[PDB]
Amino acid sequence: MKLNISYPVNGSQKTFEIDDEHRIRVFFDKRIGQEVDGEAVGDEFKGYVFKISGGNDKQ
Amino acid sequence: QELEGLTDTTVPKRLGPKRANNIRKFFGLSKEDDVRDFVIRREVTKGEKTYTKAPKIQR
Amino acid sequence: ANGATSFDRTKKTITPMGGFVHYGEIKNDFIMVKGCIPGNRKRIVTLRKSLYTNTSRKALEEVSLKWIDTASKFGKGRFQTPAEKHAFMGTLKKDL
Amino acid sequence: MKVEIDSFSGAKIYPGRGTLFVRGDSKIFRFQNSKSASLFKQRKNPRRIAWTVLFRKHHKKGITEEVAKKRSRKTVKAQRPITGASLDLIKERRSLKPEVRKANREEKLKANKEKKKAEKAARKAE
Amino acid sequence: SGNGAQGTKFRISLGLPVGAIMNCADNSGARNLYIIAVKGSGSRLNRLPAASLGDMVMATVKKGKPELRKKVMPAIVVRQAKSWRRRDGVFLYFEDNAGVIANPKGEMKGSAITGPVGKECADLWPRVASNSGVVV
RNA sequence: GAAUGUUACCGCAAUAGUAAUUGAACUUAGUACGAGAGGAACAGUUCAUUCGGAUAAUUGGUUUUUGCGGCUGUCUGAUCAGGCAUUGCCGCGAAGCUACCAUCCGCUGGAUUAUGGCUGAACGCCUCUAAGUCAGAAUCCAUGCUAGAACGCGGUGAUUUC
RNA sequence: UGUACAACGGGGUAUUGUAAGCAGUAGAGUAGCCUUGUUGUUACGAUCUGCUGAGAUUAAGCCUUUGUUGUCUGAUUUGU
RNA sequence: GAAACUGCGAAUGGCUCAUUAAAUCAGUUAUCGUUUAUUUGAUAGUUCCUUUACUACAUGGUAUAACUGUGGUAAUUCUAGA
RNA sequence: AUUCAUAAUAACUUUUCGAAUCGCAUGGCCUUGUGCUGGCGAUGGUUCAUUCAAAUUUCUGCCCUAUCAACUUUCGAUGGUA
Ligand SMILES: [Mg+2]
Ligand SMILES: [Mg+2]
Ligand SMILES: [Mg+2]
Ligand SMILES: [Mg+2]
Ligand SMILES: [Mg+2]
Ligand SMILES: [Mg+2]
Ligand SMILES: [Mg+2]
Ligand SMILES: [Mg+2]
Ligand SMILES: [Mg+2]
Ligand SMILES: [Mg+2]
Ligand SMILES: [Mg+2]
Repeated sequence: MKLNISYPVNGSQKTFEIDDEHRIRVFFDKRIGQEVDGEAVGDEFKGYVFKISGGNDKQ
Repeated sequence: QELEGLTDTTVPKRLGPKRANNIRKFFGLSKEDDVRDFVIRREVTKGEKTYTKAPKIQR
Repeated sequence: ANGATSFDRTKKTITPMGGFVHYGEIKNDFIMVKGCIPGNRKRIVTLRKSLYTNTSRKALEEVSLKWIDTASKFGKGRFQTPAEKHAFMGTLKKDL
Repeated sequence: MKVEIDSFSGAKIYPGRGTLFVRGDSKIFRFQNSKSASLFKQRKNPRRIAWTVLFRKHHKKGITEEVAKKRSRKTVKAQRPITGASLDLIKERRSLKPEVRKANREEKLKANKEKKKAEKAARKAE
Repeated sequence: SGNGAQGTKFRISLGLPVGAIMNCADNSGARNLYIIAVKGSGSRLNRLPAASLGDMVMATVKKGKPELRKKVMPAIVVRQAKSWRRRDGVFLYFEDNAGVIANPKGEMKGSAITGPVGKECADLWPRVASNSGVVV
C-alpha cells in the first residue's frame, strides 16, 4: 500500500510506496491511535515508531 | 538515521499570532510590553516595492 | 512442541487433551498424513513409498501447517491446553 | 486463523468447530456446539443459563479485571519557525523582553506627537 | 448453472430437490418459486435432481402476479437453509430457502434483493451480486 | 475343517476377478475461417457429474450411558431418597454406529482395430501390401488392486526320556 | 514372581447445569401478640440469594497411575 | 477585495386540484385557552458567591475554517492524515 | 366577569439575563497623565406592549343516494376525577 507519513515537529510529510507484504503485515489488526515500531516495516525506519492516525481503503 | 523528506527538511508555520494575549504568550513579554512592536511582519514584494503587511491586533 | 507450528508457537505435543480415544499418548515419532487411511485405531499399518512419480501440481505442493487441533476428542472439546482451560475458567473448588 | 466467540455462551470457537447461522435480518450467530445452538433455537435467555459468560458477568462470579487505562501526560514542548519570523528572531525577541525602556521612550515621543497634532488642528481652523 | 456462469463452484450440500418451494427474494412480483428442474444436474435412477446455493433452476411461480404464473422461468438460489461446509471449515446455513428470477444468461428480472445472499452465489452470478444488498 | 513327521514365523504366485466415468468454466480467442453475420480446436488451469473403496478430526442423525437436569399421576406418614406408569414424558447428552447430510483416495506401460503412412514389386509406370515396415481407439494384455490352489511351492525357528 | 496382570482407589478428559444442608434485613402477601415498631416479633409462604461452574456420572470398546488389596504349574494331545 | 467562518434568508413566491361531504370553506364569534423571529415604543446602578485575593476590567480562555502541504477513489457539491 | 394587572413573604434552579462588540467624529477640563470627561450612530439583550402572524374555537349554512335504519362503545365511543 501507501504510507502517508508526517513528522509534525518539522511539519514535514511524505508518502512511501511500500510492497513486500510481510513488512506491511505488522500494521494489520491495529487500531487508529495505536503505536507500531518502524523496524518491523523497514530497517530504513529502524528505531522509529509510528502512530496510526488514519487512512483510506480502496474505493 | 535521518529521512530525506521528513527529518532533514522543515517548513515554517504560515501565520503568527493575532490576538494580543496570544502574541504576549508566544513571546513571553510582560503585563505591559506594548505588543504592537512584537508583531510578525511578512515582507512581500509586489514589484520593486516591498511592504510588510502585519496583522491587525485583536482585543 | 510436536503439535506446535511456526504460527502457533505454544508448546504442546500432538496428543489431544485427555489422550487419543481408545489409543493413548504419542510419546514416539509419528507420521501425520492428510485425510483418512484404512484401518481403525490400534491397528498395525504399513506405509509404502509411491510406486510412480506423480507431479499433478498437487503432489508437488509444499505444505506448511498453521495450527494443529489438540482439543479433546472424547467430547465437544473447547480448550487446546490445560493452561488455556485454566485461564478461561479461573479458579475452581478443587484448585486451592 | 481467528478464534470466534459463541453468540450464546461466549465459548471460544476454533476453526471447523460448531456452526454458523444467518438470521433473516442478515445478523450472524456463531455456536461452539449443538447444545448452545439448540438453546438459542429454543429461545432461552443466555443471562438465565448458569454456565454462560453472560450469566457469570451479570452475577459477578469469578470476577476478573482487565482494567487498563493509558493516559499520556504529554506536553509537546516544541518550537518552530514562522514565515515572517525565523527561530533566531523569535529567540531574540523572547530574550529582550525584561526591562524594556522602549515602551517608555515610544510613549513619550508619541505623546509629543499627539500634542502637536491637536495644535495643528487648531491652527488649521484658524 | 451452465451458460452465464462466471467461474466454477465448489460442491455445496444439496438441500432443494424438485418439488421444493422457496421464497422469492427479489421484487419481480413473485412470492415463491416451485423448483421443477436443476440446470447441470446429473442422472441417476430414482434420484431427484436437487439444487444448492448458487444453482440455476427452472421454476414456476405458484403465488404472485398473474402474468408471472403458469409458465416456466429460470431462477437462481440465493439462500439455502440446509447446512453446508465451506473450505475454510464453517458449517453455515440461512433461516429460509430463497431464490430470484433470472433469464438463461443470468440477468435478474427484478432490480433489488431483500435479505442476505450467499457469497458463493454472489461470486458466480454478477448481476445477483450487483442487485444484492448484503453478502455473507 | 481331517489328512501331507509335529509346531511356529516369514514368503512366492498358478488360476480367477478387476474400474473408473462424463461435463462445465477460465485461457487459447472474439483468434483461425469468413464479404459479413457469425465463430472453433490442441496444449494449460480450476472445478463439477455418475460410479467405487475406505474413514469418523469436524458437522448432522441416532440414545437403555436410562449420564445429568426438568415435569405429571400415584405409592413409600413428612423431609431426604426412591418404586410403578410394558424405555412415563421433555431438554441436553459422551461413546459407538453412521450420511454426497460428512471427509479423504481412485496408477502408467506395451500390443493392436479402424484409419492414415514408408519402402516396394506384381504390372519397366503406379501403388499402405504381396515380402518387409511406421504411427495409431474409451479396445486387448500387462503394471497396479482383491483372493490365494483348503491334494501348488519356497525360506527359516524350535523340536519332548523317567 | 514382573517397565506382569487384575479389582478398587486417585488424577486427567468428557456430560449435565449449580447437589443435600445451613443461613438471609430477599420474597406477592395474609393472620396473632404486645413493651403498637420506625429490621417489632411470631407463624405460613411458590420462589430468590450465598456457600456452589457446585453435586452427580465418567468405560462398560476413554487416557493415566511410585497408592491399597490380591493372582500366577489345571486338563488333553502331538515324533521324521 | 476572492475564499472561508459568522449572521440572516432559503417556511415567501410559483405550481396543481389528487385527497377531502360538518371535513374544507363562507359570513359571524372566542382566547378570562396559548406560541410569536422581525418592526415599533418602553424597560435590568443590586453579578467580585465563605461574595478580604477567588478575581485582569486601560479588557481573561480554547479551538477551528479559509490557507500551506501530503493523499485516496472510475465516479458525487466525497473527503482523510499533518 | 377572574385565583386579573401588580405587589409582598419563605425558599427553590441542575441557574437565565443584566454589552469583554463595531464605524465615524474627535471636542472640552486641568493636579500635562496617553489623566478625567465627552457626541452621532451600528449590532446585541431581559421583560411588557405593539405589529406581522399562528394555533385552537362559537353559531348557521353543502350535491346525489333507504336496491344504506340503526350507528358508536373489545382496541375511546359519551361523561367524571387525577
Ligand atoms: Mg469423539
Ligand atoms: Mg423410480
Ligand atoms: Mg490375471
Ligand atoms: Mg459408505
Ligand atoms: Mg452430535
Ligand atoms: Mg454421536
Ligand atoms: Mg512411395
Ligand atoms: Mg443446594
Ligand atoms: Mg452455584
Ligand atoms: Mg502389590
Ligand atoms: Mg425592541
